[PDB]
Amino acid sequence: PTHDVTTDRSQRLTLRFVPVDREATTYLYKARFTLAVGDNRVLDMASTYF
Amino acid sequence: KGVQSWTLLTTPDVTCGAEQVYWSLPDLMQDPVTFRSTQQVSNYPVVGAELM
Repeated sequence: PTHDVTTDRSQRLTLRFVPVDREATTYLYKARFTLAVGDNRVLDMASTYF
Repeated sequence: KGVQSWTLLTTPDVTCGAEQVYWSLPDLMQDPVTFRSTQQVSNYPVVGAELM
């Protein structure tokens, strides 16, 4: 199929998120991200992985 | 030219002051106006404040 299947603008296929806050406790490590799916870019959560 | 300029005399107290305690219940009360839900051990959305 030619149309309506894939864009032609600039889109990062895979992007890496660096944590915003990271607190290494005595026996655990908590890292918080702010993943921000852009506009008109539907993201499937199955592909995410730390 | 003495400590009167930048130092103040006061009554000694063994309590060494009375700081405030902050009570936070995190998952019961909705967060107040300008608090955001941070699961840091330190920061929790306070709900009330009292002297110790």
